[PDB]
Amino acid sequence: MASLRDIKTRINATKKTSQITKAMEMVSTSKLNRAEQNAKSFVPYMEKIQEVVANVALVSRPVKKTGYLVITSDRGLAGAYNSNVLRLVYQTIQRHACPDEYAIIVIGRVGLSFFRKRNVILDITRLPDQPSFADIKEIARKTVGLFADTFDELYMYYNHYVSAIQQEVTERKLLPLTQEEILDVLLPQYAESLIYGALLDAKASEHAARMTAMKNATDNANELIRTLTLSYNRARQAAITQEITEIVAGANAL
Amino acid sequence: LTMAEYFRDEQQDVLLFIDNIFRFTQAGSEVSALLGRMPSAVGYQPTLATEMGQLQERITSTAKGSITSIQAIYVPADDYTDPAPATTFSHLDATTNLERKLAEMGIYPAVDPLASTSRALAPEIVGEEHYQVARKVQQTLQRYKELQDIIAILGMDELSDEDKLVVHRARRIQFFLSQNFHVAEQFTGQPGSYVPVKETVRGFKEILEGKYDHLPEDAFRLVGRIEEVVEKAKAMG
Repeated sequence: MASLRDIKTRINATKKTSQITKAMEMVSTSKLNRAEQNAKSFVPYMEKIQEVVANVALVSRPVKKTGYLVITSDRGLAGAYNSNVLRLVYQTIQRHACPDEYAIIVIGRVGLSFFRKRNVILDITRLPDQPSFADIKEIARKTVGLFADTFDELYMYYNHYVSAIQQEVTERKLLPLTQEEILDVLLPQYAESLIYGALLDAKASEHAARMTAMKNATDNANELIRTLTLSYNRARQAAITQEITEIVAGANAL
Repeated sequence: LTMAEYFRDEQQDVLLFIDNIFRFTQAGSEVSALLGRMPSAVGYQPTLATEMGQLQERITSTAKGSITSIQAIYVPADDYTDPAPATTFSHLDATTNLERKLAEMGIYPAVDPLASTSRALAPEIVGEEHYQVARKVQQTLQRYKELQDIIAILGMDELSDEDKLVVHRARRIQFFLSQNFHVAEQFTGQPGSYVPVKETVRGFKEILEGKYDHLPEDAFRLVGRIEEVVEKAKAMG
């Protein structure tokens, strides 16, 4: 059964698919080893904050637990990198309280996509720069993230990074328990700092999760060849057998 | 055939059960060679078509008596393009095309939900309610069919929150299309079921209408009336 020239169309389609796939894997592998570059470049600033935030012996539990911050990408083909975080979020919101309460900030369309239809939205972030996340326009989110305090005690949701592509989703928390007495300046510069680091590790995941999801596809696509190469040969055979049988059977007729 | 033709033209309605009408045409080619005939496509008898025409129309109901016939049609090498079953198609008012794929899926009877047809599917025959569901099922089964290459390459991750739903329904609908055949039991050990038409029509409605979008697939596998699915559902935990 089936065609031949319809088996070629499939092979070549698959091939050009594997191509485009493996392209992006390498491309997203090129965006892992630039995540360090902006990961490193942030190593010092973090050190020289906890060193400052050494904490004198001389805002603890205020009232509630309210808003979240949910880190993602705008682009797809990342494996579950999105759905996962967008699960914990959706769980420990509805595992939380069930009024229209418990509010939200999202980074990357894909997040805002689900969050939108569900309700409880607060802010927006689109077009993060990819491997180089611009520390700048995340600074506008620290402001919204803090000044929002209209708020109490936020948690941040994203994926961590351990060794190339292997990763896991987390809730580290932040806005609680870890001139003179200038907290008006450390409170802010300690959130701007965390929401940022969160990204670098988020993105590091993104590219990774994509680097892989674009391997799984490549690898799989490559198997689609085997499954077709086989059905092509078979249809290559029955065809060359029918053609011949036709050419002889038309001679014996003479 | 002549047997059934008796009760039809000499007296009542008749059920003609012909098991593998293929073997007729098949044996045909066996002789066609020795007759000194010019072989046709695939090496079949140059008369294959007509030889079947002269034995089909005979199996028909008249103003005298009625003949409801059900014929088993073997598919050589799973090729529906083979002259035997191919040529046979234009001989039936209703077909049930069985697929090996669906069979290994565990879907029994393994019946193509998008291939099998009947002249009955008309609103002018089966009623509107039964019609629209009919296509509704097929619609969502096809929409799942198209999606399959992506799933097979990219998994379900990059599908929309709308296409995913269609993947669930479709599956569970393609599973509910499985049935317990009384002539099974001795093997599997399950008893069996005859699902009334009103209950099939309804069962799928709810599924398309989403009363069941919570129940896992496996619950819908190998059952009768839709109620049973709910039963076998809780049994799951």
